[PDB]
Amino acid sequence: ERPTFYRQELNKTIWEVPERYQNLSPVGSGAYGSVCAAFDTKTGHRVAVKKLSRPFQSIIHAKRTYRELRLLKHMKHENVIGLLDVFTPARSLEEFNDVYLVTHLMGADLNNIVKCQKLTDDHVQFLIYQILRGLKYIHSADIIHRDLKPSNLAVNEDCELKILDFGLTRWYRAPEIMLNWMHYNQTVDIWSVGCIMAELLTGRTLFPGTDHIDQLKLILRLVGTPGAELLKKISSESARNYIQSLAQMPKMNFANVFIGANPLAVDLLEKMLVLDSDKRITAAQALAHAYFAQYHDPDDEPVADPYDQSFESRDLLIDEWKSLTYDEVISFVPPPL
Ligand SMILES: C[S@](=O)c1ccc(-c2nc(-c3ccc(F)cc3)c(-c3ccncc3)[nH]2)cc1
Ligand SMILES: [Mg+2]
Ligand SMILES: [Mg+2]
Ligand SMILES: [Mg+2]
Repeated sequence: ERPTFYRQELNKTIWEVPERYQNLSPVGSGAYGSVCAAFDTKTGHRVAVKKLSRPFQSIIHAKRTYRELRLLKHMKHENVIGLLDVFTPARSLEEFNDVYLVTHLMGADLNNIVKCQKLTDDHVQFLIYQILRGLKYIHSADIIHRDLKPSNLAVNEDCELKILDFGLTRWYRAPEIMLNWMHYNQTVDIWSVGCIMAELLTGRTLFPGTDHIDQLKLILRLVGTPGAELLKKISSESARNYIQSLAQMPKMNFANVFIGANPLAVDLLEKMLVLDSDKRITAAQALAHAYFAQYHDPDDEPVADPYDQSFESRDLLIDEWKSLTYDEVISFVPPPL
């Protein structure tokens, strides 16, 4: 059975949602799409409704629409955006051109944290803990975020944190994906967490590059130029030539860079901000670091069910992706409240 939909216009955007969703209010817009806060009369909960922008403009867009829905239908973890609902006003595949996603409303993100701020910076411990707990789950299913930044980490008034916009500026980007030295593994997201943790402790962007060249220069100033064992592993000759053409920079003492920060924080930052992705701490390892002694519980840091990413290698028409997306909308089952 299909519920009753109602139509309204907000910021030059048509919203057509089921009547259970009331008091739609814009909170966000951009390339990623448009988001309204609403009230869900069924649950009694405050929700965020996202309308995808131009979901089927190109094969690239249509495949991205499919990828987002598949990723969001998979995530069942306290520190990762979960789907309460997905719908289209469309009555059949033929007039399917709009997709709406629904999740629990989150008031803020890591750019604007005040309701969490305390003198001892014990809030940093809890926020990074929740990021690592979410990344452990995502990483266990072979999902890498790749673009983690403060604006992608949503925060409640309770200071509960969730990762969103995953599996899909340059300040938080790992050196190896900015260029493509050794390709990349899951630890590209641990680099980003390092940069975020650094920014929460100091109040400044760790590495605010103006371009890719300035960005790499700011990074090598802290971590130092690659050693013998790292140079050996760069398969790109363009990258390897550039690194070696620069003057040698030493690795700095982090204790002096992050002066007066918690020495357990400085030690974790040293394990996260290593050039060589093979020796960078993993999310599972970082959770067991003494910095998180108060929060860490090995029996409450769950892993994900296996995730079928075979679709990623497939080359289909806009209409094939659109039909595959329509099937995922129909087969959706909300979590048992
Ligand atoms: C990449 S840019 O920084 C960016 C920031 C936020 C979002 C963004 N996407 C969502 C969002 C909402 C509903 C969904 F079903 C899925 C995602 C939210 C959201 C969720 C809950 N409460 C408030 C806002 N924020 C997307 C892109
Ligand atoms: Mg890597
Ligand atoms: Mg900093
Ligand atoms: Mg891990």
